[PDB]
Parts: sequence; structure tokens; C-alpha cells
Amino acid sequence: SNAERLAAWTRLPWEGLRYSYNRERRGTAARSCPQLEADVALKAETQPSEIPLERQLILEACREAERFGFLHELSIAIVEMERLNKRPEAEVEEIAKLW
Repeated sequence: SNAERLAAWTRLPWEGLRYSYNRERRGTAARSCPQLEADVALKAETQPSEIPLERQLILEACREAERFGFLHELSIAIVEMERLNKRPEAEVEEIAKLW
């Protein structure tokens, strides 16, 4: 889905991306950031791999946004942060095609 697309495109660290997820989850029953972090961390150690935990966290967060209906708001929020990090507009265009 667009959750996997957004998670693949973003280059933000979890330390920053968590802010957008936490901001856009207001009013929903989506998991908080510590709940996501604990769930993914356990899921990572029950099936250990070379997949960075940060990538699993971000993908879990994008999926959770899709489940509770704020993936579009999260994509806009993530793109705002990336543009603040001067992510090139040519690359923002690649994710803007979901809109």
C-alpha cells in the first residue's frame, strides 16, 4: 500500500519521524510512540535479521497511520520535515505522485 511506499521513500531518522506520527495520530486509537517502539523491538528480536530497526519502526508507523486513517496527513507532515532538511524537490516529486 501507500504505507510501504511512504516508508521506503522517507530518509528521516525515527527520532524525527516519531514527531510527525505522534502529531497526526490525535483523536485515533493508534499506538503511541513507546508502544510502537516496544512492539517493533520485540518483533525484531523474535525474528532477528540485518534489517535496521529504524526501518521497521518507520514501516510499522506508516502502516498504523493507514489502519487509523491518517496516512495522508502523515505523508504531508513527513514531506514538510524532509523539505526542511532540503530533500531535493525532484525526490519530493516521486512521493507527491501518491497525492
